[PDB]
Amino acid sequence: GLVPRGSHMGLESYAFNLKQTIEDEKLKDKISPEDKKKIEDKCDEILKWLDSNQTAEKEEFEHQQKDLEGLANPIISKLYQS
Repeated sequence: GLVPRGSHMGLESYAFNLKQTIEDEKLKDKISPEDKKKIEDKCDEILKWLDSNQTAEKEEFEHQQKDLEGLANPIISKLYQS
């Protein structure tokens, strides 16, 4: 073990959604295009990895997650200034 699919969809999904969110007309403008790029770049990256991999041993699949969590959460925290 060696990640099973669930987790694989889970990351793809997170990654995917951060993206949607960042480019959602209703939010698009409340996020500095620096942070916007940073998110787009980590997301795009991870998705590519996920794509090449759909399994690779977890003890690091996590690295790839936490890497992106580390970016997003702080950014999108500030973002929920609705």
